Amino acid sequence: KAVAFQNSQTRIIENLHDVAYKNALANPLYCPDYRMGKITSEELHYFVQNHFTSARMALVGLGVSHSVLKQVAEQFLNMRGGLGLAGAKAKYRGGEIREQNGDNLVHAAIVAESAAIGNAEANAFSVLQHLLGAGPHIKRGNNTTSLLSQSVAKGSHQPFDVSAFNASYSDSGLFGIYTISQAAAAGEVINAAYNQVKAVAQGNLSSADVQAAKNKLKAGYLMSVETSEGFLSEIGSQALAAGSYMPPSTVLQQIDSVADADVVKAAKKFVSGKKSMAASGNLGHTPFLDEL
Amino acid sequence: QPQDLEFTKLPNGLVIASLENYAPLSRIGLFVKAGSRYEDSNNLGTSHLLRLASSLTTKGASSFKITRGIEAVGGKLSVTATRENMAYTVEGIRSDIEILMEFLLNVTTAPEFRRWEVAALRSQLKIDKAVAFQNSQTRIIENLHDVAYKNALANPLYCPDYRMGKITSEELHYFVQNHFTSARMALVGLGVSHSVLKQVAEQFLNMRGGLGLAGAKAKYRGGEIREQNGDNLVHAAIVAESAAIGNAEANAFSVLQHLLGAGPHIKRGNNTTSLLSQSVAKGSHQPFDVSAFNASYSDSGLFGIYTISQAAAAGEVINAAYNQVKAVAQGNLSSADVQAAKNKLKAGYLMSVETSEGFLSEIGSQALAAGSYMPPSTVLQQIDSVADADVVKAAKKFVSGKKSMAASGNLGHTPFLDEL
Amino acid sequence: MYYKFSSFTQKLAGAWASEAYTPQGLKPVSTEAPPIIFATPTKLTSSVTAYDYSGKN
Amino acid sequence: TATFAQALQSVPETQVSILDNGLRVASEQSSHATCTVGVWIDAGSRYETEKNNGAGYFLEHLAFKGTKNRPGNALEKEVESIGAHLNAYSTREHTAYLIKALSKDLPKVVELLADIVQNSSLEDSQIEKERDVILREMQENDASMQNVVFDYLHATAFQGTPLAQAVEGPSENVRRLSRTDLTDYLNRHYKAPRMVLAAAGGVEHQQLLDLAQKHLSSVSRVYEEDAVPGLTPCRFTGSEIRHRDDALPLAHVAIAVEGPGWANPDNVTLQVANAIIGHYDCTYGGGVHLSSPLASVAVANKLCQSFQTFNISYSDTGLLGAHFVCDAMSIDDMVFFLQGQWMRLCTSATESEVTRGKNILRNALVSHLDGTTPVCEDIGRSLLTYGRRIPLAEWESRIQEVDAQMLRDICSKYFYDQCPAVAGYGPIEQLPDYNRIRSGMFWLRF
Amino acid sequence: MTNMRKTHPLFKIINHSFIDLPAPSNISSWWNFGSLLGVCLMVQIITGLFLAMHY
Amino acid sequence: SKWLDGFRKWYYNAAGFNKLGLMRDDTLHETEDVKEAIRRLPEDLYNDRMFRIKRALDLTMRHQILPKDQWTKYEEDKFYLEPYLKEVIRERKEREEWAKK
Amino acid sequence: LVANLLILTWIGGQPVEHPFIIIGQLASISYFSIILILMPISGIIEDKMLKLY
Amino acid sequence: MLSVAARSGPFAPVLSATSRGVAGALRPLLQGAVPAASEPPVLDVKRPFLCRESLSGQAAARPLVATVGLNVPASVRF
Repeated sequence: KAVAFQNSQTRIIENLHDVAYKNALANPLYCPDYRMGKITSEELHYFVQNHFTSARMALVGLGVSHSVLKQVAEQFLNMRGGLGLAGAKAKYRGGEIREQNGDNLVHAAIVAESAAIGNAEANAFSVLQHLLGAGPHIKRGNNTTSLLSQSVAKGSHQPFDVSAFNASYSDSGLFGIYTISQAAAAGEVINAAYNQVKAVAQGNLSSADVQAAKNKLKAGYLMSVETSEGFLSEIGSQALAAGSYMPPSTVLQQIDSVADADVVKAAKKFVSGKKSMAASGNLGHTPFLDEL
Repeated sequence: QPQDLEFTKLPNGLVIASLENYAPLSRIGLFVKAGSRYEDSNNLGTSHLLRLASSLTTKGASSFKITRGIEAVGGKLSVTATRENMAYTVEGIRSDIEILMEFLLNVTTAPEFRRWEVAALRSQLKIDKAVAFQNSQTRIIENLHDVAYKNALANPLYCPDYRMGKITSEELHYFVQNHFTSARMALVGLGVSHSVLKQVAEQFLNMRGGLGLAGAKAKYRGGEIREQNGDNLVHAAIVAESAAIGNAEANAFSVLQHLLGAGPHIKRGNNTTSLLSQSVAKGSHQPFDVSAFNASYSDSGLFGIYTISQAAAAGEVINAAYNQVKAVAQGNLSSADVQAAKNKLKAGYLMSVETSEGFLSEIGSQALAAGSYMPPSTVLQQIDSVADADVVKAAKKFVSGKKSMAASGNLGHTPFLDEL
Repeated sequence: MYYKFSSFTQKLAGAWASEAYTPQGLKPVSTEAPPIIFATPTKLTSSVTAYDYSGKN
Repeated sequence: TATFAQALQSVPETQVSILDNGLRVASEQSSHATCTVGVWIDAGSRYETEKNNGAGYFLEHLAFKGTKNRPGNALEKEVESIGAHLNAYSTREHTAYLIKALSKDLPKVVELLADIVQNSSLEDSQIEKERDVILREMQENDASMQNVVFDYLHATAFQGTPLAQAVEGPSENVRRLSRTDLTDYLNRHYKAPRMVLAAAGGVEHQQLLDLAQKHLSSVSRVYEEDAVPGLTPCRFTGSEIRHRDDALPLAHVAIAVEGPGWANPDNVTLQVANAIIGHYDCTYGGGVHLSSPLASVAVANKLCQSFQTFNISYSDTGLLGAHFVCDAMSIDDMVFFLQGQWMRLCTSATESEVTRGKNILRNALVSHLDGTTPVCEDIGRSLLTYGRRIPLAEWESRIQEVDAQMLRDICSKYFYDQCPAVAGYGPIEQLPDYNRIRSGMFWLRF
Repeated sequence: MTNMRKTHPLFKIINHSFIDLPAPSNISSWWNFGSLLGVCLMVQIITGLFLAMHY
Repeated sequence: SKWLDGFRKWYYNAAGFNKLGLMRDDTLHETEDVKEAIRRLPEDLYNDRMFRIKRALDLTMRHQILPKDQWTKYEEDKFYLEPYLKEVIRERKEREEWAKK
Repeated sequence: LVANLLILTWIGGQPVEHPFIIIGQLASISYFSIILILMPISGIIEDKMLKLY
Repeated sequence: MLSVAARSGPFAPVLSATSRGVAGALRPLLQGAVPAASEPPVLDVKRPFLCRESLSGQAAARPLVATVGLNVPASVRF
């Protein structure tokens, strides 16, 4: 947990998930501080016997015949309860948590609820995320095609990085802005990114820019399946999500089947929705939710 | 016989108060408007280390000389830090007084703040913060103050963990130069003559005469914090914005918190004459502790309910207390209950000034905020001039405003602010 | 909430609201705690004489 | 502009009357608007016959739960109709019920005091309710280690005598006592000539005496068997109890010798000796330059967490010693330093530390009597132990002739070459044996 | 696996006194006379043994 | 006077700690007062002092000295340990005076 | 002082006559004066010339 | 009724902090002492971000993934 919390982005996104959800998604990936020293083997046995059921598993294989998978699948996995526990439906909470740790840089993540996985608007949110900036393409570049980075570069004169953060889950989702900036200049960066998204929300965009975002999304999706690790990861994710393998060409034509009206609708949904903010750094000048 | 408390406003803004009890030992306090309210995020935790630097070296009196002299005369030197103001206090027997005051005045006047000394006792501030945070009510109160206010009153009484080792002498020097000025200082002497401390303050309190740095203007935001602590007991404070020090609505809120229950009056009692305690006792059948918490400052106040309950029975306790204060806010109360609340408040005020140290704290705060002390009789007649309609209006103001929640423990069944 | 009998010199010192006027805890019942005793098992018995030095009988 | 002794003599002395019942009524008037009125009864765990070992404690928990004229919680409604706090405590030799209130509701306070001390209605469901309450409370009190070591030191110091037994008693005495035992205890030990009605604050003696005549008359005035109960001198024996429990984070060790008693004046001298050693806590902002040598050694060597010194006096007996909490790896070293300090008080007590301890004791005696409640408590236990209220001027007069050679004579009489009683709890695996402590009680060549 | 030189009950004395003992780098030859004194004492006793066991 | 100053500068040059690059306050014998004089130094003076001692030991080990351009001349041998040592001596003296009475 | 001990060895070799008696007296008093008084006064002079005190 | 310790009944020593520089004659009730606090493990020095070019890519865009290997170091995917 200490090694995973050496980075600060993990702490920001876990505080953000603790803010945004009432239950069943506010639980962190890593152990809480009080939990270390009180986890017994009875809890692990309960977790395995009521969550590792046979109808919640996908056995995937690369470089191996299907009969061997059938033999292994019936010879080891064929004794289970069958369904296990259901869940708690992941109620949305909203709000903000700001912590003061005195770093040289200020992190701020401001999200709202988005479409879940399997919806037709999840692709619209992905297209909006690639339109607003979803990582660099050039080492030591300026990222001119991203609108948020260009708006803040028009605004500030200090080092920064602004991107759009999206996360699709089973029954809910999150979409918003991630900004890392200076201490005293955090408010201008946050306000400039929010006014850029607001100006997007009433439809100030071009179809060529949407086409560029679609091409970036298709290139990133095709590059995610290059290695065998990512290919097996997305095959297992699709097999656990819908229980049916879907070829990448259908995914590419599903990506191309979104319009800019859906992107404007997704931006308006983010603008008009309730917010969830996680902040860290020297927050003497970082704004609040009612100040945005 | 003990004479009247007599005051003096010096031309450099110094406030002087003195009374002659002809006591065997006297106490001398110095009250400065230099709390943790007057910091920003750049120099957080300055007030904690300045609070613990009461026995460091000064120009004219070293740490060894101060410690050995006060321990040889048997006197006591301490400091009480509120979020708004700080109070240095010395006490000792008659045959020594002036030299003890001299030591206290050195602690206020010229601390050079050597670097190796603060490097020595930053570990002491870590130890003191651990000792104070050993219990849960302090943690709940500082988390509630952090969430409720956005600026200038969210600063805790204790240095945060990231600053431990990052306070230098420059920030302490800036804090003393900007907030320890004579226009924000009151010298109070209980049991010692007026003329002696008056000429001492004439000859020695001539360092800074300005108003200093002020104008923080703390603002309110509300919100909610939940801390998964893991213990069986669940602590939950639900407050809202209330009137500041300097209004009759503050007296109405104090009457309201004494009506709703302001702590135990009985050793191992059941609190029959409290509405919140009656409501939770009607609801549940497990041990609890529900009280009304009021903390009013010179700019804003926080008023609400504070409950301690079990892990699985937090929600019914919170809902019962909120329904009880909602029933109060609809005017459903009797005048005998209001008279009992007024009697409890008057008895609590009169017993708060029983000891010399509480009375000295009261008259030092009255010398700071108002400039002169008024007798307790007009305080009781001010309390008795509070209408029950003002109590209903205060409860209606509490229920119709946005809320600040601070909860800690096993929070599986603790309701959110939206669920209320 | 004002005074509690403590301080090893048998004195009424100052305590808190939950310390002086609620000496009991907020626990539900007596949990599975380590047990207590205050009883020395030495079984020491002292017999005093208390005799008279006079009467010559 | 008066001096010390001209300011102690300006204190209003108390005034005491004695009724026909033997009820001794004492009052002190000040210039305050509030008052503290209480009843002190000479009935503690010293008088229990090892079969009703928690009877006074059960009665103290049952005193506020209902009386005959005010049955039930409506009782406390009346004392919450005036905003009056009420407290109670029970020691091994005393039982006190006191009310803090204003000066304008004194007859209600005296009436409720009489109704508490002589008309306590003991319900049958309240027996099991208070049984569960005191089981929870004794578990909660034994969750704090200082009281556990305190009761261990009493159990191992006065063993075989009725003073070693705890106030709450064992679990069997909690479970098996009924209403008949409490009735017998209140009939035998709540008699009239063992009660002090002490008032401190804005009250006068004539109105309090009239109220005591009206409400508190005819408490017992009887022995019911012509069998007068008394007190036997309880012997102090040297022993050592070690409650080894290595999962605890800190270790508490209390080492004591036999104190003289209440009526012996050299306690004052011994208090000066304790004022030489004093007390230390980890939150103390002194630093390295503390005056007391043991605390300075504890800070400089990073030994201690906290320590205190105690001089407890009961009827012709007591416990005088020290109690320290620290980690395990310090323990025995600190014992060495502690014993060394005591030997200094027998061998090399100078004149500056005697003056400093005298000033500390003057501040301790005057600073405690602030307000009404500690003054009333001092009045009650002074009339119960000394037989009179010792004025503060007499306290200063007794302090005045204490100098170095009588201090080292008294400390050699009480500390040197004695068998102490040691109690320990926690990681006490480095606590030395009784031979090392007994050998540290003396020196080879003085 | 453990280090033999730092865990042996007899060899930690000889390496703490002889092998990994930190000494100043700029020591001249004069300090070496002290070591010479030690071995001089030893050979004296050796000759002393030869001055008694045959004589 | 002037001749006393000249013989003082000549004695400073003939002392020989300027050949090793040492300053004057580096050569003080580390007693207890000197030890808490060093302990109260700031970090840069302490680091320069430790480097000067290590360079002096390195030059003494090979029986060599610095070149004459790198020697510590008289004007730059400032007294940095002097206020710390004098206040440590003063506080030790007043502690002894307190313990005497 | 070292050369004074060398002179003292040479004097202790030679028998008791003139002027080896007075060389012995002068060498012994020079030895005791160097060890007792001359070296601390020399150190005081050295510390005074170094602007130390 | 100023001096909010006298105004707030039960929460009087919680809103205010009392520190003693010189120990008085009376020892305080509830002395208290820290236990052995657990120490955090030692880590390396974090990589600083002093230029805008090295800050690119340091803002998260996709949810967290934690990977634990047997002979592979534990990785965090932003």
